[PDB]
Order: sequence, then structure tokens, then C-alpha cells
Amino acid sequence: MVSVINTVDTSHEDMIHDAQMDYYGIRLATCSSDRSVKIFDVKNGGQILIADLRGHDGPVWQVAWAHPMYGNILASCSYDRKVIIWKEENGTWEKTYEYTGHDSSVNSVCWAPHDFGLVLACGSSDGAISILTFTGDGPWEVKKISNAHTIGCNAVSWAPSVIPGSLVDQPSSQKPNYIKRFVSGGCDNLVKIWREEDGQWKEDQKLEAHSDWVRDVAWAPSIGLPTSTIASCSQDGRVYIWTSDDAATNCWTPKLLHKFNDVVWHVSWSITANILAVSGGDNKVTLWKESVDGQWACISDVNKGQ
Amino acid sequence: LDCLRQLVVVLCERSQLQDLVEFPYVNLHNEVVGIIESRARAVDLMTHNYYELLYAFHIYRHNYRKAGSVMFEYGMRLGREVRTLRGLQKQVNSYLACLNCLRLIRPEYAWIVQPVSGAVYERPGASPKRNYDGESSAVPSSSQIEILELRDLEKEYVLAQTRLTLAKHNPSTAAIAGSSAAEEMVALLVQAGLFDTAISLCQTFKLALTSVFEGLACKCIRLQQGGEAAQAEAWEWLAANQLATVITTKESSATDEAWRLMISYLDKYEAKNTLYHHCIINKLLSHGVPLPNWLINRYKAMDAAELLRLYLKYDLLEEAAELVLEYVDALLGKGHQYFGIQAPLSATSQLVWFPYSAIDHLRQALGENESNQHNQAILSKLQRKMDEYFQKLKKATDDYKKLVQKPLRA
Amino acid sequence: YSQEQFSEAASLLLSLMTARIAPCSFWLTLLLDALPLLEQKQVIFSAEQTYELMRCLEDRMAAKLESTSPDEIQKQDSSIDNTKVEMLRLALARNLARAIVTEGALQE
Amino acid sequence: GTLHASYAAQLENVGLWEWAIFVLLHIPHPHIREAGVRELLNRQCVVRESPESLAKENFLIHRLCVPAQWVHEAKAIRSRRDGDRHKEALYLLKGHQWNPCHKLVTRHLAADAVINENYRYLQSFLGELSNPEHCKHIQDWETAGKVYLDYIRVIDMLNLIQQDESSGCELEKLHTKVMSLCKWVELIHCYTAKDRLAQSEMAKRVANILRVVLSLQQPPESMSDSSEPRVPLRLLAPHIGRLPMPEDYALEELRGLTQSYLRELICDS
Amino acid sequence: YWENTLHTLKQRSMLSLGSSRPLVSELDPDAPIRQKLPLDDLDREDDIRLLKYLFTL
Amino acid sequence: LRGISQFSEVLEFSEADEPMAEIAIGGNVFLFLTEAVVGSESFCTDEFFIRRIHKLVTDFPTLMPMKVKQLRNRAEEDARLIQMSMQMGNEPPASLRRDLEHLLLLIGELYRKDPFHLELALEYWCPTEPLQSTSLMGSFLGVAHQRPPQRQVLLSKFVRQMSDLLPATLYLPYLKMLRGLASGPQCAHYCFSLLKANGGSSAENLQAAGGSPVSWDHFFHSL
Amino acid sequence: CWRMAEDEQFNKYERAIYATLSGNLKQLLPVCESWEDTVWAHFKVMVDSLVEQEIRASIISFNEANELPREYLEANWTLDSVFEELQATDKKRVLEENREHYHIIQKFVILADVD
Repeated sequence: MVSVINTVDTSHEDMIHDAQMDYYGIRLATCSSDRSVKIFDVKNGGQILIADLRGHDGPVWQVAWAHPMYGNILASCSYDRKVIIWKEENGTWEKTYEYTGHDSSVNSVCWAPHDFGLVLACGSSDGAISILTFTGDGPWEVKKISNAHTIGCNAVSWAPSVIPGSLVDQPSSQKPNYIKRFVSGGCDNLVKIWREEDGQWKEDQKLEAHSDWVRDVAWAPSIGLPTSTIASCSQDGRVYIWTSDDAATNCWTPKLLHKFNDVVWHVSWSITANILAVSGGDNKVTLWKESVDGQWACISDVNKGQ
Repeated sequence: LDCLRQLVVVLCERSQLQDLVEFPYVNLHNEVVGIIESRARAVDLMTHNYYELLYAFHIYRHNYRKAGSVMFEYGMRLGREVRTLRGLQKQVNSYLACLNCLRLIRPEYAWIVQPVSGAVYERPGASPKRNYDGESSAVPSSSQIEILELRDLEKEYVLAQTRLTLAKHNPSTAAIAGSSAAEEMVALLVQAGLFDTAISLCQTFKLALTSVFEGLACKCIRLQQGGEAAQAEAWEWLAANQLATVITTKESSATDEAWRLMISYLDKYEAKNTLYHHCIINKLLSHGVPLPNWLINRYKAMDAAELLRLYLKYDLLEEAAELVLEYVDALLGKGHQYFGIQAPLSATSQLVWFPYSAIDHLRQALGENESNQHNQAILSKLQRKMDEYFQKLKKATDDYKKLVQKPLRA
Repeated sequence: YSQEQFSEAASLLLSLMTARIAPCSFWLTLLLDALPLLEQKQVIFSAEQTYELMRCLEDRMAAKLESTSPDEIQKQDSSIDNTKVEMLRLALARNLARAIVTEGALQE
Repeated sequence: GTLHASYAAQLENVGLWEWAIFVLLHIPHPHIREAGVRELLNRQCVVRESPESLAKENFLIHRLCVPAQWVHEAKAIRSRRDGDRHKEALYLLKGHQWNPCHKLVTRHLAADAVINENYRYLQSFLGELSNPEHCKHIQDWETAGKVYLDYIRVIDMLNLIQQDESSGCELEKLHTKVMSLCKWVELIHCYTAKDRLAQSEMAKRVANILRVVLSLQQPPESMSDSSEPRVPLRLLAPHIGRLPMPEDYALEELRGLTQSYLRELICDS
Repeated sequence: YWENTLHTLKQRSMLSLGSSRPLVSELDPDAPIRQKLPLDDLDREDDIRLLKYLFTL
Repeated sequence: LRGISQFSEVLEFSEADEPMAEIAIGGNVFLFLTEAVVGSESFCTDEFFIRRIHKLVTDFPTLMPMKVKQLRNRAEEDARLIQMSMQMGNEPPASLRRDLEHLLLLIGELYRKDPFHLELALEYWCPTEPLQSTSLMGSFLGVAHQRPPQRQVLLSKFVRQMSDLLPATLYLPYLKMLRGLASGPQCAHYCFSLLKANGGSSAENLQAAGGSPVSWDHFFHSL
Repeated sequence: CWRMAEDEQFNKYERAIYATLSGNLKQLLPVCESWEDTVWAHFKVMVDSLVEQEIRASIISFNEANELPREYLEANWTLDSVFEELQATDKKRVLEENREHYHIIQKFVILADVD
């Protein structure tokens, strides 16, 4: 039984596009068409607005929390072509960086695993993906993947730092081989996997099963599984689960999870990679779980009552 | 040394100060300075001129650095011990004399040495401060030494000068002004109505001008609510501020000149963020005063979304709805210049941020009062205009899609 | 000034500057006209009067910083004005040093 | 992997997260097991010492054999999020994270401890980091962490020499250490205005200590009644001119050095 | 040296087309430092590679 | 006796001040001063009557601050007892003492009228800002910064202390006290500034009803 | 070259090139990843420092106007101090390689310590 634990009045003046909890589940960031990002302390069924972040000139599409080892850092991306990095210092939030290297709307932002440092992926309607890296010394470094998707990139999601199975087959003295990978979805109906090799980003895999724009992509957290899992959703109303049992074979198998009667906007994994949330154009959020036979079942249809 | 002490004392008592300055003091110069410094430290600052004597003594020997140090110590002690109008006037003169001495020195050597504020100058001959157990407290063996440059002495001079200007304007404030930090002094100058001196002080100390604009807004509000007596008192503090153009035409009220002063300060002191305009508007709305059209029109051109949130914060639903109607008309291409919008809603124009959440809060606040036929008439006018906007947005988005779908044959 | 009444001239000039009746654009010229009176062997301006002049010089400098959009600090009229300002600073510092010594010698 | 992850997540939601660690420890794959255990610790480890939190930590360390280092690492990450730089440094030290601890202490705790004269507090961290097994693993130990520790040791030795009528051998060891510190205080990397203030206070204190040591190294055979202790200017001048002092204090020191040099020249004629 | 930056500067001299990232105006090695303006991203990558190899040699 | 005990030569009666004050408070002294003395039509006819009762009322909180603290703690206990009796459906005990309520009402009624323009209510107010009134250029005694007299600091601390965590039983007496202390041009402006300062501390967290019940925001929001 | 090695506006490898060429150990060490690189950086700067000391001792007419850092000019180099600094490094890889049997042999061969 899923129960509503808390209801947050965000006091946004226009449509909310994203809502992200911090790593500890004690802060909520929200972003809106009102061009603001709001941050709430969420404790014991109360909320307190702690920041109203202003710096975008258009609708803010996505927010993403960095890993807490780097402090309280939030990325935001917007229709105004900007990516903004916000940081809290001494209980005050400030704009620490602004990236304007995209020619169109920046639709998605995702922080890399903390093993890689402060690295942010940014997907844009200019069809490019930018990778922003902060080394601690000097300006943010930028690697731009030009023509990542035709027409536009809608979503980006980082792979886990450690390959599935690499902790089971290691005799006691080799460091885990950390491979920088992320997945993207675009307006060319493709899901694409990117890999860093020799300091360059290459298209590692091209995943073909959607018949219209890929709206969102989510790489599943690898908690002790030997398999890599990706979810994708599309304007075609389909949700696919992509699985790869061997990181060497580069073989990805699509499984149709469901076909909705309307557009599917978002897919999000639970931190334990055992539940997938799916958000449709029908104003519903559905929760999906894999059964022991590998079958996906809907375990909750949260009707927005009121 | 004891005969030298006796000579210095007897010459000071006889007022034979010239002989004391002219004597060569071969190898005894540091001891004479130490004796006169010890006496200048022991005696009352208003009755005997030992600092002025030490200054004359160092000027005569071209020791401008020590002359500056002595006059700076004199100015600091006057600020601590003598919180009178006459004490503040002597303090400003001693800091001016210090600055003049350091300007005669090469810039490389134009610095004074101070023990940090909190170094107990034990009065030479004070009984050792015994702890509760009767033991001599060990002298804290780090008199941290602060090096003051000419720029830091200019800040202390401006601070003493601002204390003196306040004390001249109101003699009762001299006791308070003597101890006030630069931040407290801004608040006191703002209460007195000495806004240019407060702005000059904020610029020298790099303080926020927010308290100056709030206080001027509060004086403008009190003037607008005040009778003939408040208008008479207003000419005194208005004259104390540099209106570079007071043409006393027989037709301007003191309230009109206070608003002209506010406009001139907003024009001279542009903040990068709308902070000063926001602060004034938020202050006016907190007192229920109708916003001036010139302030609305300037702020419409700068940030109309923040203005809408301010009207909503103070339940001004009618003005909030008129602002949204005009902002929607501006986006549709009617009056876009009044809102700073470079290009109206077209397939090729930059995306203007639409404050949809604030407009939805306005629609909710107008809708919660079902009994008010007026709020429903406003809400229906707003909805019809929002529909006109969404239809034109849909068309502009479809025409942008068509512009993107014509094939690159070039 | 032409009738060699320097004390009265100095007081009037100071009054004109402090009464804020002078146009801001004319403040440099007024300060420059004070320069010959500041450099006289005899202390004409008191320490208090000199502080006021210094304040006026600072107010102007502050006013110039508020009126100059960051895109016009590059054309050839900033160098002469800066030289005049430095000359005035030096003259004001020298007069202040002289006035403090003279005023202090009278109080002893 | 699904069974271990699902049951561990059920136990996490019920508040039995210490037993969710036990469930994850059954994962066959060492890297996945280690990642899952550290991830759960980083979420649920509390920095506040309650009797319940300490019972859960004792269960993990003593019953589950989880390395105490990983619990301290999770508490350090949480202390960083909460902005508590003291507890962050303490848990990085207990977690054997010497390099992160040293960088945190030098950048954010050392200046505040020097300005507030809280030398015992800075010595607890730098003393533990000073062990010969830990120092080899610390980047830039000699240029930062050692300089603050050697400064504290020079203050401690001076306070001991003021309380005991000390032997001349301890005064020579103090002199050699003070002379070394004068060279190394210049090499401290200042990132904040507070670090520059702390560097200037260290420089001022070290110069005053150097004067006191040079005055106390004199044999008592030059008592002509009426002159201040004759500090040998030739040994003092090369070291004062290298100390990063504030301009006002450097000018006072140069005036004191020039007046004392003029007095040496007037007494040798 | 800096072929892409040189190309982008020559193209800016021939076409007033809007909103490209401000790049260095001069081609001396001190121009990025003196002007605090970036090179073309390809020339910056080529220089980073070259400098790494020069260090190895 | 408390005034004299500050001076070394009368030790024999120095401890007899506190028990005599407790007996006086037990005799409803503040109620009698309010109804029988200040309530008399003839109290306001002689300036020196007002000055002497003013001094008696202001000497109590200045010379005996520990008794004022005891009266407060007792009124907070009595408020808890009344709240507990009301929750149990019982009448409040008839033995409850209203000593502090009567002191607040006495201050409120004493200052309600100032027929001789003595401005004696100003001793309860401490200026936090120097009034820039530029309009009496006419006495040549420059004295910057007298610290307010220790008496005026103690009385202004009493007015502020009486506002802090105000019990529902003391709400009306405290407003009546402020009404008495707000008689006169300067007194009214200081009272206005106090009520304005009580509102300013919580605009950003709408879910904690932690505003002072004696503030302009509470008065007009309630209306 | 010393000033160019300290300027953070330059790339880490350009700084390291000028650091190798000027004797700036602090700016060279950040690009040295192995034991062999770290040992080379210390020995290269040691030789460059000792050569610069002898040149300055021999040439009577050095103009004081171009100060290299005193720490580099007054460096008291020993063969032992290099290997003590290698043991004090924060670089995990170098500390692991410093325990390898051949690197221990190479250290003692360099020190001339057969015992």
C-alpha cells in the first residue's frame, strides 16, 4: 500500500517541471515555468522554504543534486539555454557557475557518480550533450558531443561507477575499473550509450525500439547485480527496459514494459533499483516492479485525488 | 634621566614650549619622547596640550611619521574618552593632521603602527591585575601589532568627520555618535535625514545602501502622511542633502522634492540586482501607500515578475491583475517597450520567462472570493487574455515548427 | 581674491561649495580655484575647512564613478582630470599639515 | 541480487538498517556487496551520538565485522553536509583518511585555531597526523601541516622555558627551530583573508619569540645599568625581512631595527 | 598553430552573424592570458595533447 | 529601608525590607493604589502627589527586581492552574493572587492622564535611535551620548520582560499598561516602535504561529 | 620560466615543462605519477639547484633584481632526503611501488649503502 506521507505547497507561480530530493531525503528542490528553483527543508511532515534561486530567464526544466561529499550543490537547466550550478555556503545559496554553451533549450541534467569527481552531463535541444567537469582548480572544463541526437537531446542519465559483477570476480588486489558511461534519449527516437575512451566521448551503443521521441532515460543503480539496466520512455506511449548481462558483449536486449494510451514523460528508478516510477500524459504516476520470473507488474496506480 | 624628567615638567608648567622643542637632546631624544608620551597618557585630553606639543616636537625635527602616529593616538583617545562636540572637532583635526603628515612622507613609508584594539595599555603604575587567587596574571605576551596604511586612516577620518557632522546637526547625539560603528552610524545618519553623508560612508566602508533607501522611503511616507509641521521640518533635512538643482519654484511641496531626491539616488546608484527598487516598493506596500506611476513603470521595465509577487504578498489583487493583463498585452506585442521586452511573441524571438505560478496564485486568490462580482469580472478578463496568449503561443510554436521543417536547401 | 582679501575669499568659496548651489560639473574648477589659497605661506583654510574641501573632492569622485557606464573608461579626457585631482590632494594634505601645526601652536 | 536488495530496502524502511547491512553482506560479489554496504552507511549513519546509534555501531563493528573505518567515513561525509568542519576532521582522522583530513585542517581549521589561540585543539589533529607512518601518505605535509605543528611546539617550548629556569641546550634547540619556522611561514598557501591574518599573527609571534630567545642567549656579563637587552641585529635582520608581516608592522619592525642599528653604531664609537 | 581559432577569426571578419563565444583577437601565445579569452575548443585540445607529449619527451 | 541599606550605617534592619514588602503585596497594595489613591478625583490636582506615587511605583521594580521576578513566576503558575481547571471543567481556585495583574493596571491608570505635562512615563522608555529633529538650534551645550540613566534601563527592561511569553491572563492588563505608558507624543512613538519591532522576526516560515500576540501584525491580521 | 610554472592560467603540463627547466619541484610533482617520475623530479631539481649554487658562488656580478625563491637556492640536498620525501608522499601508487623489491635495491644502490 503506497500512502501519501507529506504534501508540499511549493508556492510556485507556474507549472512545476521537476522535483528532486537530496541524497538524505531531508531537502526537496523544485523547478518551474516561473523561472525559479525553490529549496525546502522537509522534516517530520513539515516543509520550510529555505531558498528561492533566481538566475534563469525562462522555464527551468530539471534540477539535480550533486553527491553530498562535495557539499550542498544543485544543478538546474532551462529553456533559456543555461545550466546553473548553485551551492550553499554558510546557509546562503549562491550561483557558483553558469554555462551558456548550448544554442537551444537544455532539457536535462545529471550528475556523474562521485567516484568521477564533480562531473555533470547536460542534454540540449541543439542536439548536443555537454559534459561539465570541476577539478577543484580553475574554471569548469567542458567537453561537447556535437550531433549526439538529430533534432534534439531530451534526457541524460549516468551509469554507476562500478560495472555489475566486477566485485565478485576480483582476486583481492586490482582496483575496480571505473568506466565513465551515460545514456541519452533524443528526438531521433534513439537511446544512445556514451563511453569516455582516451579522454574522448564515443557512441558505444545505439538502442532502437521507440517509434517517436525518447522523452526520458534512466540508468538503474547497480546494487550487487551482474546486469546493467536502463529504462526509457517515449512520445509513442511505450516504456522499454534494456538489459545487458555482460559489459564486454555490449549486447543490450529490449523488453517492452508497457504501452500507455498517451505520451510517457518521465522514468525514475528507486535508489534500490527494484521499483520504476513512470509518469504519463494522463496525469498518473505508476509504480512498476520486476517479479522473480523477470515479469514487470504495476504495483501502484497513484490517482491524483485532489 | 631624573633631571631630564624635572626639566620637561618645569618647562611644560612654565609654558616655555619653544625651548623644549629647540633643544638638541643628543642621545636623550627617545627618553624625552617617552616622558612627554607618558605624561600625555596620564593627563586629561581637554586641559593640557601634550599631544599638540609632541606633534610640534616631531614636526620641527622633520619626523613626520612619529608626528602622524602621535596625532592618530590623540584622535583615538579623544574618540574613547571625550564624547563631546569639542572632542569630536579635535579628533577630526588630529586625524587631518595625521593624514597631512603621512602625505609628506614617501608612499612606501606612509604607514602607522598600532597595538590591536583590545591590547590593554596597562597604565604605567597600575597595580598588576591579580586574578581571584592573588597571583599576577601573566602579561599576554602578544601585543598583536596592526599596520595602518593611508587608506585605512582615510576611512577613520571619514568616520570621525561623519560623527562630527551628526553631532553638529544634533548636539544631543554627540555621546552616541562617538562610539558608533560605521553600520550604526549609517542608521543614525538615516534617522537624522543626512542621506548623502550616509551614502558617502557606505561607499567608503563598502556597506549595503539598503538601509539608506529604506530610511528615505520611510521619510517620504511620513511626509506624505504628515501635516504642515512635518513639511516645515522636511526642508531642513532636504537642504542638508545635495540636490544639485534646487530651483525653489513657489509650487513644489517638500514631498515632491523628497521624491526627486529618491529618483536622483536611484539614477546615481544603480544596483546590478533590482534590490533598491524592490526594497523601496516592499517598504511602500508595507505602509499601505499607493505606488508612484514612475516607480511602477521603471520596475515594469526591469522585473515585472518580482513586481507581481510583491503585489500578491500585500493582497493587491486588482493592481496584480492589471499588471498581468498589461504584461500579456506586452507579450502579444502591445506596449512591449514598457516591460523591457526586446521582441514580442514571434517564431524567432527569445523565450521571455512567463511567471505562470504567480499568475496561478493570482487566479486562486481572485477565485477564493466567489461573492465578489468584481473579482469574477477581473478573473474572466484575465482568463480570456490568457486564452488569447495560449492561442498565439500555439500558432507561433507551430510556425516555428514549420520554420524548422523547411529543408536546408542552402 | 583680486583685492587680496584671502580669508574672506576662502570662507565664501567654502560656503559656495558646502551650500550645494554649485553645479557638480563646476566643482573641479571651484576646487582648482582654491589651490592658490591652499598653497599660500599663511594658513588661510583651517583644519576643519580643509576637511570640508576634502569631502567635496571625495563627493565628486564618487559622483563620477556612478555616472560612467563601464564602456566609456577608454578615451584620453581621464588623464588630465586625474592629474588635477592628484595636485589638489597634495595641496590639501600640505595645508592640513600646516593648519594642524598652527592651530595646535595657538592652543598651547 | 534482487532478493538481497528488496529485503534490505524493506528493513531500511522499518528502521532496522543495521540488519539491512547484514542482508547485503550475503551478496556473493565483493564489489557489489562493498558498494551496497557503504551506500547504506552513507544514507543512515547519524553524526549525533545517541545510545541507540552507538548500539547499532557496536552491532556493525563487533557482530557484523564491518570495518570501523567505513562507519567513520560515512560520519565524515554527513558532517560535511551538516557544515560541521570539526566533526568532519575528527571522523576523517578516525577513518584513516589522512590526505582529506590534512587538507580540511589546513584550509579551514588552522587559521581559526591560530587567530583564537586554541593551540591544543589544532595539536590534537596535527599531532595524530604527525606519526611517521601517516606523514609518508600525506601530500604537502612539510609545507603546511608540519609548519603549524612546529609553530605550536615553539610556543609550548617557550611557555616551558618561562616556567622552569631552563638550561642553555633547550634555548639552542628553540633557536634552530624558530629560524627554520621563519623560512616555512612564508611558504604557507593563503586562500582566504583569515589565512593571511593567521600567517601575519604567526609571523609577528615568531619574530617576537626570535627576539626573546636572542636576548636570553646572552651571558649576564654586560650589566651596565640603563640599556634595554642588546639583541644582536646581524642574526635578527635576515629573518624579519623574510616574514610575511602587515605593512604597518613591517615598518615598525624596520624602524626598531634602524634605531637599534643606529644605537650599535653610536656605542661602537 | 591555432588553425581553428584563426579560421573562426577570419570568418568573423567576413560575416556579421550573431552570438558566437568571444575568442582571442590576437594569435601570439600570450593572447589567451592577456585577454582572458578562450581559444577554439579544438585548438585547446590539440595544445593539451601537444604539451603532454612535449613533457613526455 | 531598601534605599537606606545601600548605605553602610544601618545594618540592623537591612533584611527586614523583603518581608515587609511581601506583607504589603499580601495586603493588595497595588489594587488599593489603583482604586483608592489614583482613582480619587483629587489625586490629579497636586503635581507633587503624582511625582511621589510615580516614585513609589518606579522604585519597586528598580530597587526590588527579585520580587518582580517572583510575582511573574507566581502569575505563570496561576495561569497554568487556571488553564488546568478550565480543561477539567472546574472553576479556578478562589485563593489565586492577582498581585502582578494589579501592578500592570496601576501603571496603566497612573499614566492614563498627564494634566501637568510632567512626561514621567518617559522613564519606562529607552531611546534606541537618536531622533534627528533639526528644529531647535538654540542651546550651546554640546553633550554627545549620555548613556540612559540606570533607572530608565531597568524600567524599559521591565516593560520588555513583561511582553516575553505573555500568559493569556496577563494579556489585557499588559495592553492597559501599554495604553497608560503611551500617553504623550514621545511615549506614543516609542510604544509604536516597540509594537513594530515585535512583528518583524518571522516572515518566511508560515507554519510556526510564533509571532508575539502584542504586535501590529497580530492586531490588524485579527481584525 | 619559474613565474610561468607558478601561473595557474597555464596548462599543468606547460607548467611542468617550465618547472623541470627552472628547478621548480612544487610545480613539477603534480604531473609525476610513478615512483620513477617522482625520483626523477627530485634528482633533476637537486642537480639544477646544486649547479645554480656553484654558478652564483663563482660569478662576482649577479644583479640581486631577479630573485629565484630562497628555498630553492638554500636547499640542503642529500641522497637520503630525496627518499625520505618519497616516503612522505600522499601518492598511494608511489608508496606501493616504493615497497617493490627492485625499487628497494635501486634506492640502496643509489645511496651506496651495501650494509
